[PDB]
Amino acid sequence: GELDLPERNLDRRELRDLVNELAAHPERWAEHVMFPRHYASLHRDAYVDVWLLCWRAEDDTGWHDHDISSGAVRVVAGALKECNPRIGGEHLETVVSEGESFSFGPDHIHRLTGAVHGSVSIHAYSPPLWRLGQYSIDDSGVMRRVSVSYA
Amino acid sequence: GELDLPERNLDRRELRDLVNELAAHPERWAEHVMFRHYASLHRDAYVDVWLLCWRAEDDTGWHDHDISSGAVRVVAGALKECNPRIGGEHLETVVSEGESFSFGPDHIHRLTGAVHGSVSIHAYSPPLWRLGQYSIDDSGVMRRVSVSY
Ligand SMILES: [Fe+3]
Ligand SMILES: [Fe+3]
Ligand SMILES: [Mg+2]
Repeated sequence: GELDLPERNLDRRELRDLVNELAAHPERWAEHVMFPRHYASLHRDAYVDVWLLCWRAEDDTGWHDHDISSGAVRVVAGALKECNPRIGGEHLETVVSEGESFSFGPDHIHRLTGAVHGSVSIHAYSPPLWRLGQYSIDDSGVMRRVSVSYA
Repeated sequence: GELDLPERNLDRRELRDLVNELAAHPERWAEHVMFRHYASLHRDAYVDVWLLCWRAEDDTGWHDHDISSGAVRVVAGALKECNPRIGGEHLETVVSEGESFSFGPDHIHRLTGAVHGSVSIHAYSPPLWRLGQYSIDDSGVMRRVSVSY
């Protein structure tokens, strides 16, 4: 079935424990490994959403926030680049490789890209990722944020 | 006070029309000028309309309006509207008395540098239930705090 999680929101630390423990339980996700993006929902209810992501080298989230959702990421196989925006334009880039995880609160703005072909990652959000902010730049250079429904 | 409007969220052109219409009807807002101090002119399921009196120190900070379109009419004085540019050389526009502007729901801006005693009318649709307020670390990494209002 779906995952058997608490009936409440999880904080950042709890979300990071969740994605790491799921990674140690391939019975919960191996079936859903599928390469195109391709994402597969492992769990979606009123408190938490969990997705399994299978990456191609070209895949790119764009710059986004998660509105009011905290989140965590565990890389199961391969490696991703987590990028954080800086107003100067010299953005911070970190490689996250197999075995590693990180979490963030709801104020986070980031971009995931640069994956090794075939990478696999588990992403959890609490409260659920029902809204995402997608940033874009005009030819002027002026930045905008489009709020998108993900429910 | 109730406003004769379509029973639906309004677009940015409709909101600009609204703020300019209200600016032409001082009988509706003149009583509420007070020196941002703010007075609600009308709030319902579809729109929020505010009168704002500015001091020279007032500053919204950088923010978005989540899913709300908006419009501003400067009734007296002047405001600076600024729009952020990657690179740090932000676009700045002085909006003087008599002038108005509107924007869709993707806008990021900051209002500040008001002549002392400026008066403006602001309308949002859908209502401004949530705002995103941007901040930096001393590292320089930008964050967005979602504020319920
Ligand atoms: Fe994300
Ligand atoms: Fe605003
Ligand atoms: Mg165990």
